[PDB]
Amino acid sequence: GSSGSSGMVIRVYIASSSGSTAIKKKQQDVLGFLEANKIGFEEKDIAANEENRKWMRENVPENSRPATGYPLPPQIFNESQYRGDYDAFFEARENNAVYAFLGLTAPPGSKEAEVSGPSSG
Repeated sequence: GSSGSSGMVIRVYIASSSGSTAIKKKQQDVLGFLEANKIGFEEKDIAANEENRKWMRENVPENSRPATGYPLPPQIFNESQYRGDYDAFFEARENNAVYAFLGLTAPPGSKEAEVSGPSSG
């Protein structure tokens, strides 16, 4: 086990074929971000592809699972493991620790690397 190539793929399970604008937005909020941040993520649709949704559902942690009706998108997933939803995404964002919440790396000089200030989760 050893190599020198970029990895850690960020797979997100969205529902392209969704209806609730909020969702669409949220999803687009998680995607747009990874896009604006030029992050190496993957767009996984749950609407069409069931396995993705199902599998994902079987992956999603209970502590993360809602009351009932499977976890709603967006849904961030590290390759296969689960990270969090738009909620966990935003939170990790405000805390400028998204990359960490995605198991990614932060750039040297950014606020993610700087991390210097009082009152911090």
